[PDB]
Amino acid sequence: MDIRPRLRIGQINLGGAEDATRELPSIARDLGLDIVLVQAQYSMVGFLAQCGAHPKAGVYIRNRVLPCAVLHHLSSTHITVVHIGGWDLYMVSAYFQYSDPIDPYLHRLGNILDRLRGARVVICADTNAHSPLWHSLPRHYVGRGQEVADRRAKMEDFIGARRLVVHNADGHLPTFSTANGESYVDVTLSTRGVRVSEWRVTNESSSDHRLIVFGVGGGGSMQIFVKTLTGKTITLEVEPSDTIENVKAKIQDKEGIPPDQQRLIFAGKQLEDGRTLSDYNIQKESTLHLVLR
Repeated sequence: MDIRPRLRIGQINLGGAEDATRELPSIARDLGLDIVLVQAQYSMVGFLAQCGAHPKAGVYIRNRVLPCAVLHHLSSTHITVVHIGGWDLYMVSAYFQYSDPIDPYLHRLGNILDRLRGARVVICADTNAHSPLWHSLPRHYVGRGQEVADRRAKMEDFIGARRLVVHNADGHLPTFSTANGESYVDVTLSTRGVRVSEWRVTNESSSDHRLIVFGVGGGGSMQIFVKTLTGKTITLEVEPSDTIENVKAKIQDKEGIPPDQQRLIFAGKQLEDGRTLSDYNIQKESTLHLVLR
């Protein structure tokens, strides 16, 4: 059913362009993206979750059978909120339009985070704000006028107040490249405890913004590798307290191998179904052997 342990996510401001919006299916297919959080889409396409008459944020779900609930009570033209079922993960696409004050967007986003208190939330925002937190250069955030300073301050204050984590990594391409120059205004945030992996800025999109890509898990504290003797590795998000049986059902879901014909082995000992992973001393990045029987 699937070869990957984690969801792969894209984030992109499309610049209102039909061509950029319409190349997204082919980019998601190419890169194995499950979900793209979009801003400034060409809204007259058929494949975005989006709200309102002239939406400026939305969500593209590449594989439509992925359970995805659009939370209508928390969503609007500029902020789309989805639940990626059926545990505690929510994703937010947000467009803070350059021409508007930022404050009403932050008030909206705070309300959302109040309803989703305790939940795993990822926020993909085109902030049109400049901060060293997301690797903006000094010439972008200092000496650019009071409105730039004020937007920066508000965004940084909000991040601190909500104890959000910025995932943008140092050393990557600017997120926004025009004829005036290159800037860093696209931000990937989460609530505390969300594991965001492999964050990078890419050149796949025809937009002036660059496509951000990253991975997110389903809440698993640890990953383990399950290895067959033909060299295939099934990577698995898992909890120390998950039992051997509720790992075999995991392998069945990924690989359609029936549990009663699965034999797992660690530290040269066959693993009994009834026990937990901790019982066997299986920690992060441990490797199990799967044998068919």
